[PDB]
Amino acid sequence: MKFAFVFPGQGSQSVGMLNAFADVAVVRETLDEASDALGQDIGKLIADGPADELNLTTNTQPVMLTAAYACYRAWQQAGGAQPSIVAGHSLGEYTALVAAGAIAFRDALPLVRFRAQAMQTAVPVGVGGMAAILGLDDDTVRAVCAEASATGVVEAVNFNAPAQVVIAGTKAGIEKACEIAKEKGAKRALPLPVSAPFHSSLLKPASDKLREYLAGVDVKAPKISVVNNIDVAVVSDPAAIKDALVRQAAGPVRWVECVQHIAREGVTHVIECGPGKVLAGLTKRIDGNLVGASVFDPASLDEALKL
Repeated sequence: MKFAFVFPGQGSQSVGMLNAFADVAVVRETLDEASDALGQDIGKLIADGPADELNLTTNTQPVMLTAAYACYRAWQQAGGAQPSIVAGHSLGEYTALVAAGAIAFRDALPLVRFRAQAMQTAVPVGVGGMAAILGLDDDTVRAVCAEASATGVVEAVNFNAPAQVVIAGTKAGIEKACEIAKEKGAKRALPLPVSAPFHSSLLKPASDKLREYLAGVDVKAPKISVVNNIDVAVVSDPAAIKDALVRQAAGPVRWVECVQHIAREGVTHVIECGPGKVLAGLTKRIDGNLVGASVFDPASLDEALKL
């Protein structure tokens, strides 16, 4: 049977999340490689935090790439087969590209640090943010945003599961969209503790910086199919992969569609590779015939080896 690996992004991290892998030689070597690339002790940052350091986005993005990739390398060290198709959620798309051999891990490290810096400084402080809307289908959330937009730009920017949508834009747009969403019967419509309007058109300046940065990155044709967040496309051309990463930052993460794409390829097993269990839960919601597992410690890895 064919399987997919999906890789998590920001928001899946926690202090101590790799403790259970502390004595797996490849996890140690991956944390060493990350520290060498970034100039700080990534192992201890993850193990000890504090959470306020671990949650700075300039740390969170390389931390989540490292932790999830560590988990991929442990899967291999254990003799796990290559998945037939991969994807990842926002930052996680980078990890997927690394697993697929498109971007060397050593290159991916300063790339995602830079991406974090770019995305955090694209718009002036306090201009915008993000919110989570629960209970409304995608087209209703789009209608909510189109209506709210008279008060400021606001867009539906993460399609995560049925009835689970994140929006992003101006502070005013986000507030009005929550209010409208509630009126239309949303189970929940609440601002997220995020300081920048990620995956909105307001983030175009981040895309522009990413384009300049990726110009100098050696991207290779993947050895595993990667389905991208922005277009739900599987592309092999290095230039196209780069462009999908550029547009990704200021465009919608079509996560539901990526999972459905994977399913239409005849994959029935979808394994979340990395900590936090976020993607595991979304797979269940997107398509209950899919069979989930997760690799985040040695025990879960062995159960995933079975599936």
